[PDB]
Amino acid sequence: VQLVESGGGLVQPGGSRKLSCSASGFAFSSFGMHWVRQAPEKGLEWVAYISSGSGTIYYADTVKGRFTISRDDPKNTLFLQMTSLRSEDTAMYYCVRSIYYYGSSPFDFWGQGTTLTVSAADIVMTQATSSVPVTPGESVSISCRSSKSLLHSNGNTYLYWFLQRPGQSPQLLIYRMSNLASGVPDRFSGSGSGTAFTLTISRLEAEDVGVYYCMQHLEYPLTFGAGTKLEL
Amino acid sequence: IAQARKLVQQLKMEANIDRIKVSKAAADLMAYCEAHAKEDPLLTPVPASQNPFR
Amino acid sequence: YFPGQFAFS
Amino acid sequence: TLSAEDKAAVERSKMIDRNLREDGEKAAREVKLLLLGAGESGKNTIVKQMKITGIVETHFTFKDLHFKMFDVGAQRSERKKWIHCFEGVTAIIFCVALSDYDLVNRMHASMKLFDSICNNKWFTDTSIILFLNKKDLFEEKIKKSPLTICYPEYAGSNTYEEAAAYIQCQFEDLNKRKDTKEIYTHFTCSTTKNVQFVFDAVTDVIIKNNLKDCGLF
Amino acid sequence: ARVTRIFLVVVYSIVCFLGILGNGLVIIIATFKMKKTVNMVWFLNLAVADFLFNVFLPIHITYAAMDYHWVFGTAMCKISNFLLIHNMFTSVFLLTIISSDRCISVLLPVWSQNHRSVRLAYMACMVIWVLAFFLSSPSLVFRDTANLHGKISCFNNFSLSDPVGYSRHMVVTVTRFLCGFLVPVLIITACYLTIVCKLQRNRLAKTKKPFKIIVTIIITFFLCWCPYHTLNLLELHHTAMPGSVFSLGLPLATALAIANSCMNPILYVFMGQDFKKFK
Amino acid sequence: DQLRQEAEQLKNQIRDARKACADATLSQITNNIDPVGRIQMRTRRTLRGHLAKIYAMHWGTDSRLLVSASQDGKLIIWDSYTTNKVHAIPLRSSWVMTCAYAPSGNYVACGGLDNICSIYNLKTREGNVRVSRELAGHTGYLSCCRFLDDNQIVTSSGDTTCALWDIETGQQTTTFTGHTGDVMSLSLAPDTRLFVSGACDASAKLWDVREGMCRQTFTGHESDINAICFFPNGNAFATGSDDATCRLFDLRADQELMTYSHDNIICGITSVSFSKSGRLLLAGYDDFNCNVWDALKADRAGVLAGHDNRVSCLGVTDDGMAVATGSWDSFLKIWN
Ligand SMILES: CC(C)CCC[C@@H](C)[C@H]1CC[C@H]2[C@@H]3CC=C4C[C@@H](O)CC[C@]4(C)[C@H]3CC[C@]12C
Ligand SMILES: CCCCCCCCCCCCCCCC(=O)O
Ligand SMILES: CCCCCCCCCCCCCCCC(=O)O
Repeated sequence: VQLVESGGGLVQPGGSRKLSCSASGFAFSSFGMHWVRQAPEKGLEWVAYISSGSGTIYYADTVKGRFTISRDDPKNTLFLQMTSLRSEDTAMYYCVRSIYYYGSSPFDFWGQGTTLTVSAADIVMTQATSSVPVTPGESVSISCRSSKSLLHSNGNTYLYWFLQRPGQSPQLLIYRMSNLASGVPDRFSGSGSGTAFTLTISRLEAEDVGVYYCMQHLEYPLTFGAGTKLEL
Repeated sequence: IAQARKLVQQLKMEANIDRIKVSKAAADLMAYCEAHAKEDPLLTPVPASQNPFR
Repeated sequence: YFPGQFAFS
Repeated sequence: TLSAEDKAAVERSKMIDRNLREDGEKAAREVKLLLLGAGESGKNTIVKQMKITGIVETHFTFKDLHFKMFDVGAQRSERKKWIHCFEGVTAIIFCVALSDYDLVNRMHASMKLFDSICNNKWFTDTSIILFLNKKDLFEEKIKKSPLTICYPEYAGSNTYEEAAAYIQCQFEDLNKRKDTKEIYTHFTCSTTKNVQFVFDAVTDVIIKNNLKDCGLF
Repeated sequence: ARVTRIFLVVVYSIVCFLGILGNGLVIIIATFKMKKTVNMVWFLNLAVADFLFNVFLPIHITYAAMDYHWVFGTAMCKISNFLLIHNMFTSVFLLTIISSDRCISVLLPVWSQNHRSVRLAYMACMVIWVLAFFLSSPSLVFRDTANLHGKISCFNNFSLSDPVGYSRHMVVTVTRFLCGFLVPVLIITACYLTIVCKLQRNRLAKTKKPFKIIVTIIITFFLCWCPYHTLNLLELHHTAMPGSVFSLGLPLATALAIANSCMNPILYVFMGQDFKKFK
Repeated sequence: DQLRQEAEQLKNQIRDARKACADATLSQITNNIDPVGRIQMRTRRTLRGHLAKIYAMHWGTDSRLLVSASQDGKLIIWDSYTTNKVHAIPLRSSWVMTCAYAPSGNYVACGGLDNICSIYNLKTREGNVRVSRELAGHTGYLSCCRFLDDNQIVTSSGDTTCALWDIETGQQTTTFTGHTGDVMSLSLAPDTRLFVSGACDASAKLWDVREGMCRQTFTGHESDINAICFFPNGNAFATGSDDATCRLFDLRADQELMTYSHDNIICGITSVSFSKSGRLLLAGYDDFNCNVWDALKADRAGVLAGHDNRVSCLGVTDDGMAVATGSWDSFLKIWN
C-alpha cells in the first residue's frame, strides 16, 4: 500500500492545474477515494469524494463548480482538475482511501502530499484547547464537541481521530469513536456520548508529539476540528 | 490382522466406561432446559422493540 | 358519417 | 433514512450483485458433459482426442462451442452421496471397452454401471453418448475366442459386425426411460471424428432444450 | 340494431375482464416467480402491453354502450385513442420478435447460445416501444369531436376542421395496414413454417403440442387483424361504398380485434413450465 | 488360529451393560411438563443472489454476519440485518459442499469434491480476499469443516477419516480413523475438547482432539447419517439420517434417549440444529420444508414451509434470535 501524488507547483490566479494520485499496492477499484487539503499553518478540510465505480460524487460548497474529480481504474490513478484558482487554494493536497462495508475502517491510509502555492448547515466541530504542554509518562485527554449529535439510529457514532506528526501525513487512530485502527498501539482509547467526545492516552512516548484532529461522517460536508497540539 | 486392533479398541477402554443411570441424565437435561428457558427468543417470542429483524 | 367513427382508428 | 456510511455499503452490494449477474450468464454459454467409465476402458483415449486428485475439468472448443468435461473416475467414495451434484449437466459420455468381454466378467460390471447411471432419478431427461473402444482389438480377439463363452444365450454368427450389433443392442435396451432421453452409440475410431459425434449430439440436445424452455414443447 | 348493441357491450366487457385478469396474473409470475432469461423479457413486455390496453378500453366500451355519443371531451378522445393504438401496435411487434427469436434459437442453436443475452432483449423492447409510439402518434393530431343533429362523435378529421384530408387519410391508412398486419403476418408465417419444417425433418417432436400451439398462432392473428384492417382500408372509398356495412361491420371487427389480447396469456406464458408449477 | 468371537462377546457385554443401566426413559420423566405451544415463525429476510443450489452455510459469532456456499463457485458473506453482500469470493473449484466461519471472524473455509480445504483470509491490507492456505491430504471429498481457533481446523472426508490440521504449517496434526463408511457430519463440543462424527455406516463416534482416539460409539439408526449437532450443555447430541428419523444420544449413559419420527414423514433429513436453551430441535427435510420438534416430548410444534426445493443447510444464531435456512432453490431465508 502506497499513495504518491504529483502535479503541484506554482499557478497564477485564475489558471488551471491538474493533480495525479498514483496508487500501487492494493485493490484500487474497490476503494472510494477522497481529496483533503491543508492550508499552511492551518487545519485540514475536506475537498471532494468519488466512490468506487464513480457512482456518487460530492464536492465542498467552497469548491463546487471550480473543481472536478475523476478516477481511472485501469492504471490506478486519481485526478483533480481545478479551474479558476483563487488565493485561498494555496495548500497541501492529500489522497485518502476509504472502503465502506460492515466493519470497515475508512480513512485508513493517506498519501504524502503535493504543495501548491497560488500567487497573489455544516456540523462545526470545536476543539477549544489548541496547545497542551505535557511530558511523557502521564495521561493526557483530548476533548471534542459537535453542534449536532453524531449518534445515529443504527447505533454507530461516526467520529474519527487522526494524528499528524511533525513533517508527516495524518494517520488514523480511532474510527467510530470506539474501535482502534489496525497497527495503532493499545495505549490509545476513545469514548464519549452522543454530543461529547474525548480521546485518552494511557502511556505517552516521544512519538506521540503532533496535532490531533476530530472528524464527522454522519453528513456529507465532512468537517474536521481545529486541532490540538501536544508539545513535548 | 485387523481383528486384534478392533478387539483391543473395544476392550481396553470402550468396555471400561463408567455409566450413569438414564433417569439422572434425563433429569439433568430437563433441569438445563427449564433453567435457561427464559432467555430463549424462539420459545418465548420477543417484542418488536428488542427484535433486530423488524 | 365521418372516417374514424364506430372504431378505434 | 440511511446514514452516510450506510449508503456506500448499499452501493457496494449493488456492484457485487451486478458482477454476480454478469458472471452468471458467462457460465451458461458452456456445455457441461459428465464423463463416466468402468476404468481402463479408454476414458483417457477419448480425453486426448477431443483436446486439440478429486475431479478433473477439461475445457475445449469445437466450431464456436465451449465444452467442459468433468472426469470424476478418481473418486474412491460412494457414488450415491455426490451424484446429485451433476443434475444439470447437458449430457453424459459413457465409455466402454469392447475387448473386455473375456477378461475378469468386466463387461457385466460395465452393464450394471450403465444400468445404474441411466435409470437414476437425477438423469431422467439427460442424454447419454455411448462410446465403444478397442474395436480393432475386439476384431482381433473375437476370431480367436468366441463370444458365446461370455454370453451363453447368444444365437448368431461369430463375425465382428453381428457381435458388435448384439453388444450395442444389449447396451441400448437397458434404459426404461425410452421417452425423455436418447442414446447415441458410436464405435470410436482412431480419428477429429469423435468430437463431431459429440457436437452433433449436443446440438440436438441444445435444440430440444431451447424448444422446451420457450414453450412450444 | 338496438337489441344487438347490448350483446356487443356484454361481450366486450367479458373479453376485457378476461384479458385484464389474465395479463395481470402473468405480470406477477414474471416479476417474482421467474429467472433472468431472454424469454421472460418478451413475456413480461407482452403482458404489460396487453394490460394497459384493457384498462383504457372501458372508455370506448362505454362510449359505445351509449349510441356512439362521446361524453368525455376532445382531449380525453385525442389521447385515449392514441394509447389504444400504441398498446395494440406494440403487442403486434412483440408477437413477431417472439417468433423470430424462436426460429433463430431452433435454426441456429450454436449461434443463439453465444449471442442471446438479456441486454439485447431490453434494447429490442425499447426500440419496439419507440416504433409503436411513432406509428401511433397521428391519432393525437387528427382525433377530434364534432356535434351533428344532437349527437356528438369523436373521429378523425384529416382536414383539421375534398382533396384536402384524403392524401393524409390514404398515407396513414396504408402505412398502418402494411406495418400493422402485412409484414408481421409474413414474418410469423415464415418463421413458424421453417420451425415446423425443421422439426419434422429431424423428428425432435415427441408430442403434437408444438404443431398445434403453432397452427393456433397463425389463424388467430390472421382473423382479428384482417377484419379490423380490411374494413378500415375499405373506408377510404366510403363515398362510393354504401354506409350500411360500416355501421355494422366495424363493431364486429372491433369485437374480433380485442379478443387477441385476452388469449395471449393462455397461449404463450400459461403453456410453459413456470405456470405448470402453479397449476 | 485367530478368533473373533471375543469381539462378539465384548459387544454382547456392552449391550448388556447398556440395558442394565436403563432404569427409566426420558419420555416417562417429561410426562408432567407443560407442552410447548404452537410455534409460529415468520420469514423476515430473503437473501437473494445465488444462481445455483446452496450447499452449506454458517453463522458468525456476532449473530449478524453469515457465509453461504453455492455450486456456482461462490462464497457470499451476508449482513443479515440489511441483506447486504459484504464479500463475494469466487472459488477455484465450483464443486463445493461445505463452508465455515472462524470464531474470531478473520477467516473462512470451504471444501468439496477437490479433496482440498481452502482457508481464505478476510482481513488484509489490500481490499480483497486472498486464499490464505490450501490444506491437502484427504483422498476423498470433504464433507464438513469446523474451526477450533485461528490456527487449528478439524475436517471430515468421504474417505472414512477425520483430520486435525495446523493451518500455519499445513500438515495434519492428528488423524482419526475407525469409520467403515463415508463421514458425513461433524460437530464440535462447546469447550472444544471432544467432537462427534456421524458417518454412512449408520454410526456416530465421539473423538478426543488432544489425545486422538475414539472414546464412544453410538448406533441405532438404520441408514446413513447426514447431519449431527451438539446439545448446549455438551452432554448429549442429536443425529439425523435418511430413514426419516432424528435421534437423541446421551454421552454419560451411553445410550439413545428419544426418537423424533412421524408416520407421514418418509423423506430423509439433511440438517439438524438446536435452540439456545435446547428445548427445540430444528430439522431440515427433503420434502421442501423444515420441522420443529419438542426435544423433551418428541411432538412436532411447527413447520417452516417457505422453500420450493430440498432444504440443504440450517443454522441458529448464538443468541437464538433467528433461524437461517438455505435450500436448493438458491434462496436463504431468515425466520423469527
Ligand atoms: C378461437 C377461435 C376464433 C378459433 C379457434 C381455432 C383453434 C382453437 C382450432 C382451429 C383448428 C384446430 C385444430 C384442427 C385440427 C386438429 C387435429 C385434431 O386431431 C386435434 C385438434 C386439432 C389440432 C385442432 C386444435 C384446435 C384448433 C387449432
Ligand atoms: C428495425 C426495426 C424493427 C425491429 C426492432 C428490433 C430490432 C432488434 C435487433 C437485434 C439484433 C441483435 C444482433 C446481435 C448480433 C451480435 O451480438 O453479434
Ligand atoms: C413492421 C414489422 C416489424 C417487426 C419488428 C419485430 C422484430 C423483427 C426482427 C427480429 C430480429 C431477431 C429477433 C431478436 C433476436 C435476439 O433477441 O437476439
